[PDB]
Amino acid sequence: PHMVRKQEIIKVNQQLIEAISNGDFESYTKMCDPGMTAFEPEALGNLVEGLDFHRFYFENLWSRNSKPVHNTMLNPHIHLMGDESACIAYIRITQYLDAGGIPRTAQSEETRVWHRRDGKWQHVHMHRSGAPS
Amino acid sequence: MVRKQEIIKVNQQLIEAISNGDFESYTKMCDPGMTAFEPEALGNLVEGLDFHRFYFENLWSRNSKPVHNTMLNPHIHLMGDESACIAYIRITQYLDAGGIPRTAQSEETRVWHRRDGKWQHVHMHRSGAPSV
Amino acid sequence: MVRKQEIIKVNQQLIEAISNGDFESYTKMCDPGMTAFEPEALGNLVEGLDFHRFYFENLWSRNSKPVHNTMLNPHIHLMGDESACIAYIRITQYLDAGGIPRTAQSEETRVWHRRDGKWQHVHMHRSGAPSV
Amino acid sequence: MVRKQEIIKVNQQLIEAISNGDFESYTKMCDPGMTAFEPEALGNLVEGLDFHRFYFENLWSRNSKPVHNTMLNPHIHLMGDESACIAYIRITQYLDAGGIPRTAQSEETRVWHRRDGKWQHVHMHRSGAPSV
Amino acid sequence: MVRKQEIIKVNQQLIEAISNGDFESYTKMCDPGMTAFEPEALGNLVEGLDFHRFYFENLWSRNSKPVHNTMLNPHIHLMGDESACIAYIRITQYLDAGGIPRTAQSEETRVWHRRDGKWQHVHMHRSGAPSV
Amino acid sequence: PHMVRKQEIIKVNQQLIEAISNGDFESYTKMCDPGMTAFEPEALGNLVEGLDFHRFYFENLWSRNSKPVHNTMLNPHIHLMGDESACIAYIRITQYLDAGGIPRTAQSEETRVWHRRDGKWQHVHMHRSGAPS
Amino acid sequence: MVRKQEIIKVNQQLIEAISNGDFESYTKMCDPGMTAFEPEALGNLVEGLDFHRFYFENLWSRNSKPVHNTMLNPHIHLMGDESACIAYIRITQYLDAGGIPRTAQSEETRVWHRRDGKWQHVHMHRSGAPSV
Amino acid sequence: MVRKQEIIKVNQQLIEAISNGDFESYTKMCDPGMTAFEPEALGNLVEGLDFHRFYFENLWSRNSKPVHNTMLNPHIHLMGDESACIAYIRITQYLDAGGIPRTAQSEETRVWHRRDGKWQHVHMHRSGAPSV
Amino acid sequence: MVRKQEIIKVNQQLIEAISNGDFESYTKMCDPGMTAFEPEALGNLVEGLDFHRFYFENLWSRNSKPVHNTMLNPHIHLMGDESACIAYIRITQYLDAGGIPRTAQSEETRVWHRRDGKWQHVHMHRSGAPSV
Amino acid sequence: PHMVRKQEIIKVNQQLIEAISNGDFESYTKMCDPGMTAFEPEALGNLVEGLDFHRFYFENLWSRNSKPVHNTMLNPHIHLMGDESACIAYIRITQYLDAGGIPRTAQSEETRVWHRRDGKWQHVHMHRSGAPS
Amino acid sequence: PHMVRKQEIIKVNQQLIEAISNGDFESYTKMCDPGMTAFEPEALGNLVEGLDFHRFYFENLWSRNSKPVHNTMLNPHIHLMGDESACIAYIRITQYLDAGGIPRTAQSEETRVWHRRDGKWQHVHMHRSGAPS
Amino acid sequence: MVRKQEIIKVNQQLIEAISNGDFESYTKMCDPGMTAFEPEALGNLVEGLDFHRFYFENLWSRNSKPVHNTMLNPHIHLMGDESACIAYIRITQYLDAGGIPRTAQSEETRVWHRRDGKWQHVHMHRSGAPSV
Amino acid sequence: MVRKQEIIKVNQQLIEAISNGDFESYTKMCDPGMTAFEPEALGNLVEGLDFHRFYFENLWSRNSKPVHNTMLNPHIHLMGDESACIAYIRITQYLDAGGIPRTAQSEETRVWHRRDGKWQHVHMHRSGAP
Amino acid sequence: MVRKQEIIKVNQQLIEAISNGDFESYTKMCDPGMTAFEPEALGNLVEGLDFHRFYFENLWSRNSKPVHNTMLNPHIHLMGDESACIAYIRITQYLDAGGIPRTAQSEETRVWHRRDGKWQHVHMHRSGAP
Ligand SMILES: O=C(O)Cc1cn2nc(-c3ccc(Cl)cc3)ccc2n1
Ligand SMILES: O=C(O)Cc1cn2nc(-c3ccc(Cl)cc3)ccc2n1
Ligand SMILES: O=C(O)Cc1cn2nc(-c3ccc(Cl)cc3)ccc2n1
Ligand SMILES: O=C(O)Cc1cn2nc(-c3ccc(Cl)cc3)ccc2n1
Repeated sequence: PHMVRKQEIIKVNQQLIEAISNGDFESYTKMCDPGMTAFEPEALGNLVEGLDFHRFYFENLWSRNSKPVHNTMLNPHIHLMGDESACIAYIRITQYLDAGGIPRTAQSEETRVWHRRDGKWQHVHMHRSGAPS
Repeated sequence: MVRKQEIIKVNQQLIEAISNGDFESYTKMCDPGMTAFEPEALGNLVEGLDFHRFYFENLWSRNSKPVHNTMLNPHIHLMGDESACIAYIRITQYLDAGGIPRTAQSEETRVWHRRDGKWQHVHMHRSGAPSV
Repeated sequence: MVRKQEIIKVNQQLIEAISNGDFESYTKMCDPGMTAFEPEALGNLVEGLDFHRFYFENLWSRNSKPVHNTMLNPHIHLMGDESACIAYIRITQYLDAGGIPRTAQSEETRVWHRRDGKWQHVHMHRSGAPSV
Repeated sequence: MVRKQEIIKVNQQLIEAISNGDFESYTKMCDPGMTAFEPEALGNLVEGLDFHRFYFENLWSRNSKPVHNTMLNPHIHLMGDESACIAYIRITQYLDAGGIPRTAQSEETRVWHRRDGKWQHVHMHRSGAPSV
Repeated sequence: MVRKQEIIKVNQQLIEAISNGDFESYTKMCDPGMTAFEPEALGNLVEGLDFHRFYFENLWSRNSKPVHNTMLNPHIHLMGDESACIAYIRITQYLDAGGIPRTAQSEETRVWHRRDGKWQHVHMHRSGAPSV
Repeated sequence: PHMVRKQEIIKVNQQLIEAISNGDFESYTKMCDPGMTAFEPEALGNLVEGLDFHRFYFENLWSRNSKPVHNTMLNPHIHLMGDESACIAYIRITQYLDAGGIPRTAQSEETRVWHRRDGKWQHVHMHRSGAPS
Repeated sequence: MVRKQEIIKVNQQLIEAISNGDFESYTKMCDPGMTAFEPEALGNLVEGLDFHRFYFENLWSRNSKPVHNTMLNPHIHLMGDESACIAYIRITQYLDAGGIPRTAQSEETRVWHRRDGKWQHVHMHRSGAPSV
Repeated sequence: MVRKQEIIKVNQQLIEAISNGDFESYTKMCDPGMTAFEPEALGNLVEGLDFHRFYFENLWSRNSKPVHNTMLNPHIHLMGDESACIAYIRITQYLDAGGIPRTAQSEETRVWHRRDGKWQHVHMHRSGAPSV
Repeated sequence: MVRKQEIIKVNQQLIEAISNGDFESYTKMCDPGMTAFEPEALGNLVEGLDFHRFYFENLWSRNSKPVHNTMLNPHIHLMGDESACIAYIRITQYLDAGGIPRTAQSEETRVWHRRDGKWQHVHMHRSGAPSV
Repeated sequence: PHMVRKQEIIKVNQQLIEAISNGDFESYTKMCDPGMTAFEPEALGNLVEGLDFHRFYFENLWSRNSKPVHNTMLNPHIHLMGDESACIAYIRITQYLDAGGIPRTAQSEETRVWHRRDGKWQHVHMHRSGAPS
Repeated sequence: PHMVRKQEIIKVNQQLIEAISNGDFESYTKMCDPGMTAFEPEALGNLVEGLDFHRFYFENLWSRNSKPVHNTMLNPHIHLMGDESACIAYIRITQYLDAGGIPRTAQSEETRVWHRRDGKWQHVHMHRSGAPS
Repeated sequence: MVRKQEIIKVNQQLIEAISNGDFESYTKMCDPGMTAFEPEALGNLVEGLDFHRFYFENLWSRNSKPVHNTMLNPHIHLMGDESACIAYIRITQYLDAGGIPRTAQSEETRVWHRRDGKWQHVHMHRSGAPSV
Repeated sequence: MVRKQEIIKVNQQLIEAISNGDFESYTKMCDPGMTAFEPEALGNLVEGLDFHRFYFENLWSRNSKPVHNTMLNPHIHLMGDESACIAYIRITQYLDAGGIPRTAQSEETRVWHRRDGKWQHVHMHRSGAP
Repeated sequence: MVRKQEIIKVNQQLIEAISNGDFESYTKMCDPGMTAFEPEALGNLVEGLDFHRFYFENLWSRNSKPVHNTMLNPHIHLMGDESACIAYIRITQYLDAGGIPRTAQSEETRVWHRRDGKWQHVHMHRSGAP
């Protein structure tokens, strides 16, 4: 019952990335535990509370973005720890266009930890290295 | 949480095993299929036990130099009673080629899974300083 | 300890006044003879609220710019009942000329003294990035 | 303000203990739970005696080097009768490997607590040039 | 080999499909699970049909600029009657933002598999110029 | 019968990499078709005949190397085209020590095409991008 | 050596055809299977008329620019009565976007074949400054 | 065509003489008045074997160094029966001062003329990397 | 001593005269034969009142931008009843062309002589920031 | 006697420079007020106590140096303030030999303030800008 | 009459520079032998035919320019070779205004060889080094 | 004309005299009042024989290293019976400190006058490579 | 001596003429065959007033921006009663393109010769920046 | 004039003394109160022979390496019969640390005064490189 339960983790994580790409902070907040933590390049090597720090990027950038972007989770690896917690790690490739309209690509590595709280998977901790995008 | 104190101590034993170069103690604490993101892996996800064998066999074993690792303000997410996630800034004091004390910072995420009363290391993510 | 929860509260009230440009609340919480080490002072110790008043009086009209400040892991040393000391990493999110968000880090030490049942800011030391 | 002259002297003994490398006198004068912001800690707050014990034990290639430390215009805030806060510019004169005289500047804040009958160092903040 | 002439012509139809931006003609010629190494993929192996859809939809379709692709001295390895491997230097003439003709070189390996009389593109490897 | 026949390709390709690492040009020549072709950084963007061009590196470098090196083929992908030809693609991570003895890592991407000639798999074409190592 | 003066003239008509952008006269004077080494081809040998047709058709923003080409000390090797090889330094005087006069140097080898009653250009090699 | 296989043979014999330092075989295959464009000539056309003799006479004692030269995709233009023209990419593998192998690329055009039933080298043009 | 504060105040009046651009009040406070070392004088000793007039008449008089000057830890040497020497770090807060608050440091020695009944500025030496 | 006093300041200042050039710290201390202050490039923009800070330079550089040096005071200007106070300002040109033994030149600007205490002139404050001695 | 001849070369050379400064190519051609040669910075180290190569500069730069220019011949040295030949060498200082209208100075070194053909002096070869006109 | 070859040869004898360092033969061929423009003269016109003596006596005389000089496409202007002007590109092949063959280009104008019965060098102008 | 202050006087009149751009007053004080070493001449000795008139006619005369010149500690060598040589550091305060005051230093040697009853400037040497 | 060639003669003797490092001959030809502008003085006017004696005593006297100095097109201003001013480009050929010949250019103004029956060097101005 793992191959399908892994597909459950892949689904909820891909929906989270879709919310980030579109700038939908409301769905982002629902899917994230209020006390989620984050390591990311924008945090300058510090561990921050995930939902307060990221609201600045949603409210001033990602809600305003209208440019075409394509995100690819390359060969995701999923660790199941029982039935109420999961860890997913993957290379995130982002395709976009610059100001000049010429195509560019950025890579980052993302770890995201999920916890089933009241039958809903909640994002509890993330670690991103690589490109800030 | 008294449970949080438990995760901190087992993570320090993993780090102390790394500092001493004890690859046997390291392997016991790790799930055989553990995965790793780290600067030495150049942005790839590696199998932690195959990739790290090069560093035990060629770097940390002789311990010809004093090394000190510090966990700064570790944050622990408990997912039930069988799973934990610990994140912290890792400060490493070491001696360079000249024998001068230096400091390096990295950020580490480590995920643990309790199987039959024993915590097993399942995934790690380190960013920051390339060398370790 | 709420005795320590008292120091963080008065310290965060000071930080909020800085972001909004509230010089009146700043002056109430600061002893008139407070001293400061900070990057803007070019390695010198500056006394009283005179050095800081310049930034309040000349950067308050740009409050159109959205900024968000984050305190991180405050550590408090208590020396008796009329004295304390708080240290923390200060994270500031802001927008540059191009409208793109950036982040800045600084380290802040702030010393407090109980005068008339009223905490007064007596000395500060900031290193890192200048206040954006 | 004779108690300020007491702080000036006890602080100079701490600096000379650092200059000479006398770690056991360093430990005498420092509270075991002191915290530190310093350039070597890369913008993090460290636990004082664990982090600093590494520099004392490994900086043996410098004892045969003359250094002179100066505290410039120290400013002392007295908080009651059992706590004191001293801030000063630290100028260090030394010789390099090439034998040529050099000067380095740093800014230091140090907080002291009168414990029992002796003053104890509880927190430090140094910005500027690294002590190593 | 008259067989070698067959591989060259089908590879040019794939390239001509890319030059025109015809994503439907491209997909017909490609195995659904084709893999790709290319500069835009930043050193990763991607699924060619998901990753390339961004380039068809945003770059090569409008054909507002004349483009010319050349296969220079293609070398074909025939592995029986069902498999072929073709390698060649790919020269692309294009117009820059200023409308000036420019030239870019890349090296391409493309592997083909004949299923039911139809050649299907199974794997490609491009190195050299990042943009295409 | 593919999961095991893929393991056949993985074996012969890993033996080829072992021959390159040790500098054994004789086993390298046996496993390579005499007319193999190569795209590699050292060839400066040209397609070269594989066995003549690489003998310079075996005879002057890789036969003389005694330093510890570790090669990892990360998540290899194998395309089977019938029963007499295969294509394998993988990220190649190389761990080594420099002159100073401090650890380093290099990444390259490798495509290698194999052809079963007289029941023996023969290396017919390679394409490497990334680091020259 | 009057046939050398014939080569000098037919070669100058080829250059002026390039200078004026007259591609159809270019095609008249060139053998359909000519090969070329030139800076724009990035060190590759290209098939002559397919590669060059792109520069004629897209360099329309320059016809309203005066240029003067000079062949310096041309050396002509006659190989029988139906083939000739001419080598020369090519100096090009032109005006930039800013209107300031410039000079560019290249070295050109061009091989000619008397086909029927007219000389045909079969191979060229240019090193130095790119024609565009 | 063996008529073309004749040109490549005499051309590769010339290239072998250069690597070994065989000036005698070089002189036999070259017309005494041959001309050359090459990087070592700094953009000038140099006549006869005088310019090249300097490299043979002064770089023959270092033949201890191992070098391997590779020709790539020669293209031959025939103009009648007494004239030909061959172009190819020349790849040179060598060792630098540190003993590490390097590779260099150049592009070479060589023109041949049949004098007395004997192919004579009449003109060459090399661009790219200077002969190592 | 009150003589020190008298020197401190007359020196502050001079600096305020400079900040506002009041050359008439500046001249009143300066001996007609005052001398000056300063960055603007390029290492030469100038007559202070002739050299500084150019700065009052073309820069400082028209300045309507807010400026704040700080005199850090002034040290005063009293020589008798009619002579004083004051030395201090001079911190100047200002707004740049972009309206951003900036800080500049200079070190100033100023020598004063009470002739008759009024303190007169006789010599200055400034190192550090080029002011203007 | 205003010209007598200036010739006296000129002489006492020349004696101070002589003691510095030879490295005679004992004569240096005699001529300096115990509380003299100094602005100098070596002090990194801070005002130091002249006799404590300079002891390091006498004890480790100037006293042991026997290399040829020539110092040139250029256009000294003297302000007399009453009868017990003087200040002298001048450009100091220093000729010296570097490690290679080649002559070099350095310029500094020096202000020195003197105070007649008892029957002796005492150096009370100095300001040097330019090249670090 | 060796001094007469040098005054004659000095004058005929001054007429050549006048024609160049004004952009009068018709007077330029009259004074120059049809086969004159030139070494100049604009020729990129090659020997050109002076009258064909320079026509581009008269027709597109010098003839239309009316900016203030002042040319200064410095210490001209004249070698007389017989009665029909002369060579003059001199430093040429050129004062001009740039795009911003600020005066600038350029130096070049000029050798010019003259040949008395018929009753007229003809300019047969020039060599200029230094600043590209 | 044979007068051209006469000038060509006397000029080649001068250059060979320079290469070998024979100042006595150099002086024989030069008019005592010869003038020179050259890179070594830093844009000044010098007396050729006094200025060049320093190079013969300290560099060129002691040279035992192989050098080859090439006179490319010399152009000779004949002025009557006793005057000539020769212009040419001068290519110098030499070995550097490392023993590596190198090439330098300069452009030379040399003016010759047949006084009595011997050609005399009266003026030279060299641009390009600083020789030495 | 009275002669030395006379030299300082005529030299400041020359400098004032340069600052104001008065070429007519410049020509009166300078010998027609005066020579000059100066940065603008690129290391050459230039003879006469033509080289300097280019700067008067295209910059210095039309300049309305305020300039202040300072002659620092002039040294005067008197060679009899008909010739003198004055050397001094010249500090020039000016406004740049942005209108901000700037300072430049040069070193000037100027040689004067009393022909008839008028001092005439015969040679100058300036080092520093154009 | 005979006077101008006399000035060229004594000036070359001064230059030869500098090249050879003969400070004694240098002192004889120079007025004890001579002044100098030169790159080594960092833009200052230096008075007397002490500044130059540092270079004689530590370099120029002990120099055995061959040096050749060239005075290019000297211009001489005669100011009566007791004073002269000579200006010229000075080209110096020398050997560097590696022993390779090199060339440096400077511009020199030198003022001479005939006191009694001896020409004395009273002021010099050199621009270029130290
Ligand atoms: O942290 C401190 O206690 C010193 C301090 C306060 N500030 N406040 C500002 C600031 C205040 C108000 C506005 Cl609107 C904009 C900027 C800048 C620097 C600074 N240093
Ligand atoms: O805290 C300070 O006041 C700064 C500081 C810098 N340093 N630098 C040294 C030092 C550095 C390199 C060598 Cl080779 C020898 C000595 C010693 C003390 C010190 N303190
Ligand atoms: O083959 C040659 O002789 C070199 C060469 C360089 N160029 N450069 C130009 C050119 C470049 C930029 C602009 Cl904006 C205008 C004109 C034209 C011809 C040419 N030939
Ligand atoms: O390719 C050509 O026809 C011209 C040419 C020949 N050479 N030969 C050498 C060379 C010959 C012999 C030895 Cl041992 C070492 C080096 C170098 C440059 C070059 N250009």
